[PDB]
Amino acid sequence: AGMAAAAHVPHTIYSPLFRKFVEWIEYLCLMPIFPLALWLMNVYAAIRYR
Amino acid sequence: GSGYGLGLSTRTQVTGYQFLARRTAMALTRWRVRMEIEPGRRQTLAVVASVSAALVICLGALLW
Repeated sequence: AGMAAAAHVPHTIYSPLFRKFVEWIEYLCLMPIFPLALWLMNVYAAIRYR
Repeated sequence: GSGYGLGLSTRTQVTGYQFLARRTAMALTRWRVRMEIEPGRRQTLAVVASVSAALVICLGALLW
């Protein structure tokens, strides 16, 4: 799927509303990392059962 | 050049594009572009209001 996209994306046109949408995917990905890492470390359960 | 690829874009350009689209969508159905009143948006917000009202009842039920 990557090779397909690498070959087609450089020669097509996209309207501003989609370009603005692909940008926000990055920020939506960064935000959940910390809340999830602490869950995996059991921090929320440890404190609630201090 | 020519706007190829996925380059970044300004918020002024986003509404700019979205305006040309609404005007063209009106041309296909009403065959005119004077647009004294814009029924396209008014009809769309009524759907968004219905979807939002449905989700609010779910939060109420979930909270219960």
